[PDB]
Amino acid sequence: GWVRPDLGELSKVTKVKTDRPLPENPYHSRARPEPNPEVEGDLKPARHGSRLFFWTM
Amino acid sequence: RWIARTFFDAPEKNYERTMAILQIESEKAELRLKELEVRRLMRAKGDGPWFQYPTIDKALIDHSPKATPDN
Repeated sequence: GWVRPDLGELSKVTKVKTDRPLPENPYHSRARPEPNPEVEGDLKPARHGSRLFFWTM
Repeated sequence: RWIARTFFDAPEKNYERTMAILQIESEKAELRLKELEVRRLMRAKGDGPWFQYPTIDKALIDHSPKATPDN
């Protein structure tokens, strides 16, 4: 027997079952950066202006 | 009577006016010392919004399945 597969032998990415559970957190898989809080909330005009050596509004 | 009433303003008006200017520039000075404190602290902590130097973006890492051998 053994019909020859020819040009259709491969590619066609194969689907396969395995009993072993997939590895989680593969390789090192360290802790997260603890990201920085994003800016939120309605903001109104600034207070009294440039605040500089002078120049109010 | 004539001079005072037509040409001048009561010690009331001037007085409380100075109360207001002292409000204004008071809280300004305070909040200036605040921002110097903040920006002073930010270079050390790097927490908040002001000082951010962008790293390389994770958007493109190409998570795709690759040539199998490893990595």
